[PDB]
Parts: sequence; C-alpha cells; structure tokens
Amino acid sequence: TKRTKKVGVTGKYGVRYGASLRRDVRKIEVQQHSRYQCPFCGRNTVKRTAAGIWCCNGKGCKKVLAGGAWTVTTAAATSARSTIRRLREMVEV
Amino acid sequence: THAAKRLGRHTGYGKRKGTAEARMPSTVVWMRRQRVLRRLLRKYRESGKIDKHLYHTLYLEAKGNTFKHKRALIEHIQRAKAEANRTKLIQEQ
Amino acid sequence: PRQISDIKQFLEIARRKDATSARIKKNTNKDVKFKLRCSKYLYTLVVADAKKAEKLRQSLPPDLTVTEV
Amino acid sequence: AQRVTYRRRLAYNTRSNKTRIIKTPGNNIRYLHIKKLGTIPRCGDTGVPLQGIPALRPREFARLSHNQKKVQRAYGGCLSANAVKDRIVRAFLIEEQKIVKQKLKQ
Amino acid sequence: PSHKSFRTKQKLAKAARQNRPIPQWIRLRTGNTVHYNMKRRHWRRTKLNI
Amino acid sequence: GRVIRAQRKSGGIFQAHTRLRKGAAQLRTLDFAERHGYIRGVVQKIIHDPGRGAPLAKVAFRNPYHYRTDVETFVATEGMYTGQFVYCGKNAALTVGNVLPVGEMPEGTIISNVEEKAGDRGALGRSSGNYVIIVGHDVDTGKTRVKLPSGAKKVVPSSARGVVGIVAGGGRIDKPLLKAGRAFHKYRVKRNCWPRTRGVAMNPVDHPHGGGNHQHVGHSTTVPRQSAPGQKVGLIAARRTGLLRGAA
RNA sequence: CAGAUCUUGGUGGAAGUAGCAAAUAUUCAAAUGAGAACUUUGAAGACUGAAGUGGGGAAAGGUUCCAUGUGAACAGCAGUUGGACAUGGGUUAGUCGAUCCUAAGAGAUAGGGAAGCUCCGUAUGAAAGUUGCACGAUUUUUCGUGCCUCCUAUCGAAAGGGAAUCCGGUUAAUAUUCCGGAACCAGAAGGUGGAAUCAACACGGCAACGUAAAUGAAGUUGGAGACGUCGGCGGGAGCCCUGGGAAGAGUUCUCUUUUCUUUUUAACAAACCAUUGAACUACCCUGAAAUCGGUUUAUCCGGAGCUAGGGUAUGGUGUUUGGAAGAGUUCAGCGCCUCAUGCUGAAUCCGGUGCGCUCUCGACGGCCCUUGAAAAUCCAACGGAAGAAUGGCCUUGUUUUCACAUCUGGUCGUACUCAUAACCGCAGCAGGUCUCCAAGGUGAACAGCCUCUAGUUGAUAGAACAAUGUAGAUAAGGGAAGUCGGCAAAAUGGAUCCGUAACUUCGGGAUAAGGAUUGGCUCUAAGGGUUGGACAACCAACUUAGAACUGGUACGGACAAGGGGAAUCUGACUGUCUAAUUAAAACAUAGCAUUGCGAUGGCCAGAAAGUGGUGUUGACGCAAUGUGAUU
RNA sequence: GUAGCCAAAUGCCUCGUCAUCUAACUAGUGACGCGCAUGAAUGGAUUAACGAGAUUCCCACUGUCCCUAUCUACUAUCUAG
Ligand SMILES: [Mg+2]
Ligand SMILES: [Mg+2]
Ligand SMILES: [Mg+2]
Ligand SMILES: [Mg+2]
Ligand SMILES: [Mg+2]
Ligand SMILES: [Mg+2]
Ligand SMILES: [Mg+2]
Ligand SMILES: [Mg+2]
Ligand SMILES: [Mg+2]
Ligand SMILES: [Mg+2]
Ligand SMILES: [Mg+2]
Ligand SMILES: [Mg+2]
Ligand SMILES: [Mg+2]
Ligand SMILES: [Mg+2]
Ligand SMILES: [Mg+2]
Ligand SMILES: [Mg+2]
Ligand SMILES: [Mg+2]
Ligand SMILES: [Mg+2]
Ligand SMILES: [Mg+2]
Ligand SMILES: [Mg+2]
Ligand SMILES: [Mg+2]
Ligand SMILES: [Mg+2]
Ligand SMILES: [Mg+2]
Ligand SMILES: [Mg+2]
Ligand SMILES: [Mg+2]
Ligand SMILES: [Mg+2]
Ligand SMILES: [Mg+2]
Ligand SMILES: [Mg+2]
Ligand SMILES: [Mg+2]
Ligand SMILES: [Zn+2]
Repeated sequence: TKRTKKVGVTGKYGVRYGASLRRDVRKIEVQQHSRYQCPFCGRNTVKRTAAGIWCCNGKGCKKVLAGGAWTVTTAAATSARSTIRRLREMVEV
Repeated sequence: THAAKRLGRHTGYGKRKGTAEARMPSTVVWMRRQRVLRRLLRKYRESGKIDKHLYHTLYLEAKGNTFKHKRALIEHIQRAKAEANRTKLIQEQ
Repeated sequence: PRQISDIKQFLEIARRKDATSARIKKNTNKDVKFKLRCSKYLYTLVVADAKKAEKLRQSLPPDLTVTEV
Repeated sequence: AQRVTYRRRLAYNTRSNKTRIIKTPGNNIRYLHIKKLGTIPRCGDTGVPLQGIPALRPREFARLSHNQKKVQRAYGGCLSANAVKDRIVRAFLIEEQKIVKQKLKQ
Repeated sequence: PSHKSFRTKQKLAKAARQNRPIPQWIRLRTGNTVHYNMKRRHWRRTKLNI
Repeated sequence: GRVIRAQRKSGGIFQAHTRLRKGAAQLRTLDFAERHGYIRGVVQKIIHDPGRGAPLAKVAFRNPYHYRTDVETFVATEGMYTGQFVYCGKNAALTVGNVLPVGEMPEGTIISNVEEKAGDRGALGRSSGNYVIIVGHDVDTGKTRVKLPSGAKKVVPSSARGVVGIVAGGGRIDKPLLKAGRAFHKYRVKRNCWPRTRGVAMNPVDHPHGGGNHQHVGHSTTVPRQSAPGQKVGLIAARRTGLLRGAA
C-alpha cells in the first residue's frame, strides 16, 4: 500500500515546521540516504557517513570517498573536473 | 487458578486490561510464523520434496504473508507438486 | 589446583623436592583422591579403584608424608 | 530473594564497576567484580581483527608466550593474511615495472 | 567519610582528646579556677569545621 | 549600564569547543621538494571534523631527511578517496587534489585552500563547497589574480600554493535545519553563540536597543564605523540597508 | 534622669493560657525496678510491601560504633532507656582505594610587561639531553672522552584510563584486610630442568594457521588502552515458575498421595566446545552459479567467486573435571556439672520451562549541517646489530616471550551513620542531598492494591462526642436558577468490536463525535515443538475466536482509569524565565532579511606587553542587528 | 496610508449601527467603517496542528444554587504531664 501520497520520508515530522520546509527537507533526505554506485568497484554499495563522506562495503574497495553533503558528487565539482581536465590537456599539448 | 486459566477460564473480555498488542505482540506472532514456515521449507528441500526453484518461490511467498500457517503451506506445496507432475506426465507422454 | 591424569606423572611430582605432603581422601562412591601439595599447586589424582589405590599408595616414595583425611 | 551490594566503595555503574552474580558454596548470592573484555589486535592495513590471537586487555599480552601473540608468517600479528598477500604481489609488480622503465629509458 | 586524609585523621584524634573531662585534682589546686570549661565540644552540637 | 553581550565575547565561556578536533587543516610546510619538484603522499583517511562542514584528509608523506613518515591534515577536495596518491610541488600535475603554486596553473582553474602568502599553509576557500578561481598572471614581478568566494578579487604572489578542485562537503546550507535542536547540535560543537537574545528584548542597562514601552530601537541601527565598543551594535558602517533588488 | 521605637541586665500581666492533632495501631502476660503507656522477653494485632520504613555506598559528620554502668541536664509527656552521660574497648591489605596517567584547567621556568603588589607566557625568539653506540678496560664486564639524534617542569579524577583474590570460618565491636584452605600479579637475582644451535638461531599445514620452548640491538611502523544514541533479534548467568524423591514442620469435624522450608558449589587450573544452547561470525581450500540461488523478525549477499562439501580462528557467566565435600545446609542421637563442647549417624538426589525479570555477551538495523577524550601502559611487526665450540666426542653461549623453584611487595585510608534522630537547614525540623541490588499474586506494567524475606510497630497520653472548623462521604425533586466566571465537585475512564464531521500545511484532525460488549462454569475450533515403528503414543506449551448453561439484568464488580462539542483573540510548533505573589500573548526557535570583514582584516579584550579570544577558523566563515514556522 | 484588517488585546464619542442567539444580554459572534489614534519584517493578512494562555456558547453532569440535612476521622473540649 502507498501509506502516504506526498510527505514520504518526511512523514516522521508530522504536521510541524511548514509544508515548504518539509518538502525541501524531503528532496535532500531522499538524496542523502540513497545508494550510489562505486566507480571503482561497480557495486551500488555507496552510502553516506557524515556529510561529505561516502563509504563502501564488501571485502574489496573498503575505500572512503570525499563527496557532497547530500550526494556523492555535486554539479559544481563535476563541472570543475572537466574544466580542469580541459586546461590540463591544453597545456600538455 | 492458573490451572483453570490453562483450560481457558478467566480470559474473557472483562478480564483484559492491556491491549491485544500489549498482551501478545503482533511482531512476535509474525516472527514465530515466519520461523515455522522457513523451517518447513528447509526440511522439504533437504529431503527432496521440493527443489530449489520451488523453494525460492515459496520462500518469497512466505515472506509476503501468503500462508497463514503450516497447513496452508503444505496444501499449497501439494497443489504445486500435483500441477508440476501433471506437466511432466503431459510432456513425457 | 591441578588435576593429574597419569599415575606415572603423579609419582614423578612426588619424587620432587617441593612435594611436602600427600593427602588421601576417600569419597562415598568408593573413589580415592590422592592430593599432592607443592609450593604453587595442589595436584589431585583420581583413582577409581581400591586395588589400584593400594598399589599406588605402596608405589609412593618411602620418605613422602602421606596424611589420611 | 537475595539482594546484593557492591564489594568496593565505588557506588556507581561505571565501566570500571562491572559485576556479575555468583552463587557460592555457602548458598550466598553476591557480586563478583570483573574486568572489561579484551580486544583482538587489528590489521594495520585493513582494520580487520587478526586471526589466531586471543582477545585480552593490553597488559595481559605481556604474559603470553611469543607464538600466541602472532602468526608464523611475514608481518604475523601485525597484518592480516590477505593484506600481506597484497603487499607481496604489489611489491613484486611495482619492482618489475621499475625494471622495464629503467630498461626503456636508455 | 571513612575516606579521609592522614592530616584530617590526626586532627580528629586531637579533637577527641580535648573533648574530655578535667581530672578533679586539677581544680583542687590552691588558686585554680578550672572548675568548669566551655570547651566541651559534642559532635551533634558544635562542628569542628575541619 | 553594564557590559553588553558583544563585549563579553573575549574568551572564557566563548572559546571554541575543540576537544573533538583531530588537528588543524594545513597545506604542508613549504620545503625544498615542493619549491623545486614534487612529493607524493597517499590518502590514509577521510574523516569528519566536529564543528566543520567539510571533511578532512589525513595524508602520509615520506620525510626527505629522516627515516620517518609525516602525516598531514588537508581539507578534502571533492573526488578525493582513501588510497589516492596526491602530489605537492612546483612540478605536480594539474589533477584534483594536487597542490601547486598558483603561478603554475592556467587561468580559469578551480582551486581551494589557497595561501595568501607563499608558505602560510592555506587561507582562502576552505569551507565546504567553496573554491577560488585563477583570473590571471602577471609574470613580471610574479603576482596572480584570483577571485574569492565572496566575489572579491585578490592578488597573491605566484608562489602561494593552492589545491586543485573544490572543497568537499557540497551544498550543506541548502538543507533547512527545521528545528531549534538541530541548530543546538550544530553550535554545541562550535562555540557558545546560540541561541541569541535580541537587543530590543532587553533592558536599557543591557544593550543600546533595550528599554521602552514598546520593543523598538529608538535611534538608527546603522552606527558609525568608529563607534566605541558597547555602542557598536546593529548594522555597523552599513553602506546601505533594505531589501536589495539586483546587486553586483 | 521618667522619657530618647535610648543601652545592658533582670523581671512582669497576657497564663497554667495558645497549644503539645500530618505520616492507619495498638493489646495481653511476664521480668526488672522505689516507680513501667514508653525498658527487655513471649504472645496477639498491624504497617513499610523490593522506585521499601530492606541491604550498601559517594559527599558531609567524626567516635555518633561496641561492652559495662548512670539516669542531674537533654530526649518540648515519661524514662528502669538513648545517637545523652561515665569508664574502657574497637578500624590489620602486594591483590579494595588512594598512590601512577592524562582531561577541562592550574602552573613554576625562558622571555617580555609593570612604580610595585605582580601580569602575560608554557620548546615560548633558551647553548632547556634522558636516551642510541663500545673506541679505552684487565678480562669475561657498565667508568672516561668520543661522535651523536624532532625528547620532556610539575599539579589536576577516592565515578574517566589502570598489574593482581576467592571461598568457608571468626569478634561485643574489623575483615575481598584476621584465621583455615586455595590462588594470582609485579619486580630482582639466576636455583634446577627442558628446547635450538657440529658451524646459526625449530618444525608441521596447499592454505586459513598450529606448537611447551623456537637468538633478535638501533631505527621505524602497526595494534591495544579508546569511547554516541535508539530499536528489535539470538545466547549465557542469577532470579522466577514447575514435576518427582528425601528430611523436618503446619493443618487434619470433614477434605487435602496435602501445604511450607532445605535440597548449595567461588576465584583459580585443565581439556573440550556452535555438540548440549548460541555461527557458516570471520577467514581458507575444492568448485564455478540463469530455470539464478542463498538468506534475516528486519533485504542483504555472490564470476571482486554464490549455493554446497571440508577446514582454520575467535571461547565462557557453556560442558566434563580439579578446587570439593573435607566446606556449607537440613535432620536424628550419645555422653549430660561435663570439660578443649566434644562424639556418632542419615540426606544434601533426579527432571523440565520462557515475547518473563536483572545483568551480560553476539550478530545486526536506524539516526546526525551532532559522527560521539586524552595519556600512562602493554603487545606485534619491518629491520639486521651482535655472537663465536669442536679433537666424529667427556667439552660454551642463548632461551627463564618454555616448566618447576627462591626472594621481595613500603606508605596513607578502612569503626559507624548516609538520614521522618549521626549530613545541611539555629533542633532528634513533614524541607533538601548523587547512586547499586529488587521476591509472589492481580495487571500492559518498576501503576494501584494484598503478601514473603528484612525492618518497624516510632511519632505525649486518658476520657468525652458541644458549637465552629480541617479532611473525607451521601442526598428527594429540580439541574448553574448560584457566581465576575461551573470556582469546587460531579460525570468520563481499562479492553474488544462497530462507527467517526468541519477543516487541513494531506502528515493530521481522531480515543473526534456516537454506539455495543465485558462475570462464572462446561465445551468446540484453529494456530507450534520434542519424539517410533502416508502416518504418532506421550511429554513440553502458550493464545485467539466461538457455543451452551448460569446468577444480583451482574461482571475493567475493589484498585486502576479521557468528559465531549461549536466558536473568537493570541503565540506557529517542542523548548525557556521572574528560587519566595506574574508561566504569559513575554523569551527562544526554525524560516526570512539586512550589516561588517579577504587576515597589514572584522568583532571582542588588556594597565602594559616579545599579550589574549573568535581561530584546530577563511565568506557553504566569523562577527553585528532586525523579524519570527508554512502560505 | 496602497493591499489588507477592524468598535480588534488598537474606537474617545460608545451600551457605535444592523443581524443573529435569549423570555430578557452594556456579553459574544457575523457584518458595516472619514479608523479620537488600523496598516505592511517599527511586518500586514491568513492559517492546519499544538496551548495548565484569554474569551463566548452547547451537551454531559452535578449540593454552585432552591435549602438545607446527615454521617466518619482529627481537633476544639475536660483530665495528667
Ligand atoms: Mg522585559
Ligand atoms: Mg545604555
Ligand atoms: Mg530610668
Ligand atoms: Mg524629660
Ligand atoms: Mg524603652
Ligand atoms: Mg490548652
Ligand atoms: Mg499502603
Ligand atoms: Mg501492606
Ligand atoms: Mg544498614
Ligand atoms: Mg558522650
Ligand atoms: Mg586495585
Ligand atoms: Mg596527578
Ligand atoms: Mg560492622
Ligand atoms: Mg565498614
Ligand atoms: Mg546540622
Ligand atoms: Mg440531588
Ligand atoms: Mg435523584
Ligand atoms: Mg439535565
Ligand atoms: Mg446566572
Ligand atoms: Mg444572580
Ligand atoms: Mg475544576
Ligand atoms: Mg508558545
Ligand atoms: Mg514567583
Ligand atoms: Mg506561579
Ligand atoms: Mg517572541
Ligand atoms: Mg514567515
Ligand atoms: Mg465584532
Ligand atoms: Mg515596508
Ligand atoms: Mg478554643
Ligand atoms: Zn566500491
């Protein structure tokens, strides 16, 4: 069954704080608790540990990744990397 | 008094102060039923009464609240075995 | 306290110099405990036979102090 | 039924005031003050607990014989078996690559 | 408290000693007015204050 | 009147709560290897630092002069991971996480933990999600122009070092705190600055805003730059006030 | 001196007056005594009712503890009694603390301020050195230079970190401290035994890894110490409950193969060990998985190697033993002035149970713009310093990180109370003061109510039943007419099944409202486990639903335990404050907005400074204001 | 003086005026508005939920009342101290 039409995970807050505030928290909370894919291992075992820190499970790639507060990568970081790579590849040649 | 209560006396609606959940947690009933059904599925597989393909379908069916008790599971297995052997008899003929 | 499971092992500990005394304890179940007091440990050997107990008692060093409980 | 008291003057449920109940040969119920539980040494590369070594408080390790505190292998008692295997293979392959890069530099 | 320092314990010993009756022959001396003393301390009444 | 709250923030109960912090986040002392070449370090841990939004990275370097390993505490850039190799020095490559003199990186590169003076070990663009942009170089008397997160343009010597990439910890301030208790926990590990009583909620003895038979300031809240302590409250040396509609 | 609300002292009328009424409660007999409502003993009646009126501690007190006496003062009545008074006695440690360590912090020193008292500062702008090498030194060993290297004051925890002790007994009064027995830790020297080494520092296993030992200097690196919180799940220990046997006791008109009590096993040591309870928890080997499988209460796991088969490790609050029945407990007799209070017999056995309770361990799950000390100390590795047995054997060094053995473990605390009489509150004050253990029934329950173990029966007493009180009940008919105002009281109340409006931020509103039922007895049905040859005779079990009968038309029978609804003002919410007249609409808050500032800086401090805070900081920041969720 | 809002915890006049409820209301609610002296983060308006906040009403209920009565314990009272 659905159990909620709108509030989703934010149902824990009940009727407090205002709908817009709960909706904004809802979008972020879905992001920060999601599973993401490890580029180094290929498994979807990447979960957050405290705000910019994303860890991996298993016997392989027990590494920790520095990421965004609520998602593994940010758009600003992704755009910076390609900007940096372009600049690196143009002084290289 | 306890001997009488063992036979079912002194247990009507006028003798209950806690909720049904306070008296008997529904999570305990579910945990007991699941452990009973899983043990039965494991016993049947170990004896060859069911194979791993049917065991897997029944395991996920039991997790999804398909069988109210051991009897409902046993009849369902008998129905499934009767149908599968029918297809085998149809194909072998 | 340490248990000794071999009669040969018990006799060797008795022949040592730290072995001051021995104790004989006769249990109700007709089993006999030989207890050897060294400096650090008390060594018990359980003998379940009366014939074996007599032979073991005779098998002890002659100068060993064997005390009866 | 029988109720118990702390055997020391420490009156609070701290981590140094751990207890468990014993029944004595006098039919007495009383506390026994016990230590914190030991810890198995952990691998320096992976953090996994190291096999073959008991869980003891730090100073209890000073009483064991040498071989109880280690494993008969390189980095035994300091690295796990799979960590050592990664180190050996990594060291060999990296050294070989240094050999080819030196050969192709001339 | 029974947890006490040595210095505290020494003071308690002294306090107990001064908390005694005077022997009568002290007050029987010619020219002595030691007959009664205002230094009889009692534990519930007047506190030592360390 | 009495000493106002702002004047009491001089120490004491207003010191930073630093028990749970593992170390300051610093670049590495500018040494021979970084001045002339590069040196390689390996990311050992990426850790949470109480009171700081961004995560920190513990990076292990070999000591060039002694048989020993030196651990450095860096502000983690986004993309960094444990086991990564980072390279610091003049000849380090332009890869996220490496530390280079700003004069060695092209115009437009995104950097973080940038030095104001060559060797100060990192001052600019350090909080979560922030960075500095290289704007241009002036090779004659080497000075590099950079854009700061505030929007200011600054001139640093072209030997001040910077870390390639943006500080990790992303868009932290995008999430509503939603509750007093969450603000409580955020400042509990920082300093004794929360909650805050309004000046107009006070009595005249307590604050220049205090008193009156309604809660009101009385005089203008834009106070001069050269106000004495105890009267320097409200909007200090404000160029303007009010809701801006289009700024630069 | 008549005065000054004069000063100090003494003493009046009010007066034998106000009063000595919270915390259920006392009674009979005996003894002692000049004297007994209050002492002691026995009997009865009661209470605290395990979140205790019980058993201990921390702080604080300081002898209040114990024995023998006393009874002036004190114990607001009494006193033969007392925490009072007098005379004596009493506190035993290598293992419990302190002591050692570091924490927030305190703080000498360098150095700089300051007229100065002193202030700042804590490897700091210091020539701030305990440690690493044998070059001399016979000769079998720590005193001379040496060249060396990022060391460091100290104080700060009787709840943090931390070497090591248990049982039984014993005193008037101490006990993990004494006694008996049984252990353990640390340090020193090296007292034996063993092990390796013929040239060098062991073997086994594919491996995980194993062993009685198995040379390892400097330096380095790693580990332990070492860490939040909630949720359920699995195990263990003690407790609780239950079925037999035994021993003693209670009841016994009748009944009750009955009811009650006892039926115990430590530290430490050894071997096993997922069996018997809790593992495929971690790892290894074989092998190579789609018709994908495995699998938890909780959906995680696998070609980065699943399932399966076999191994390896982790190991007790588990098992089997030692300790240890010789102890402890219960019962029955003997000497009988009996003494050292001795002596002699029996039993102390066999089963089961769990959404139970308390503690604990194991594997997990959730949460955070919150991610939850440090140091002493202990261990391991990488490394390779150094060694000198040799004449095929009588001949050394190492190992004491292998076994047994020897010596040594100082110093301070230790009585007692921990509170309706040992502390603070002028006091033996209905106030206040941190924490550990925690039985049976009812029940959801650490609720209320009753009880067992333990404790207490202490609160001046006797007689009487006037008005007016304080506290507690009830009331015909009416039902808020009372009153500023339903103030106070009444009514509602548990559980099960039905049913549930406006409005809404879609989460709620909601136990909305509004109905019905509820005992006892006798049955029926369904829902799980052990176990013998499609089946099955017990044992071990707990629910739920229903039927008939029945009586006070009753049954959450005491106890326990919401009244509900329609609107307006106001603050969004949870939170906070005027200790002792104001709890609110006040404050805070998330949210919104504005301001300063890029460090040669903003804000704050200081008498000064070679000074401090923000700052272990850097605009997703710090500082300064306003408004007050959302829309 | 815009959007809003109002005899509002802000309106003197004032018991404003109309409507509603009542047998009857200077109350309350809804409207109205030249508003003595409402009004926009000196924040205006609205608002579900929450409130030992303030205010009006309805049902339940009842010794608050008509109109008082009765009973228990402890006092008061008399006695000893
Ligand atoms: Mg005020
Ligand atoms: Mg002022
Ligand atoms: Mg006169
Ligand atoms: Mg005159
Ligand atoms: Mg006068
Ligand atoms: Mg009187
Ligand atoms: Mg009671
Ligand atoms: Mg009672
Ligand atoms: Mg006591
Ligand atoms: Mg006295
Ligand atoms: Mg100790
Ligand atoms: Mg100290
Ligand atoms: Mg005592
Ligand atoms: Mg004591
Ligand atoms: Mg006092
Ligand atoms: Mg009536
Ligand atoms: Mg009536
Ligand atoms: Mg009525
Ligand atoms: Mg009226
Ligand atoms: Mg009237
Ligand atoms: Mg009321
Ligand atoms: Mg409020
Ligand atoms: Mg007040
Ligand atoms: Mg009040
Ligand atoms: Mg406010
Ligand atoms: Mg708002
Ligand atoms: Mg109106
Ligand atoms: Mg405006
Ligand atoms: Mg009177
Ligand atoms: Zn991965």
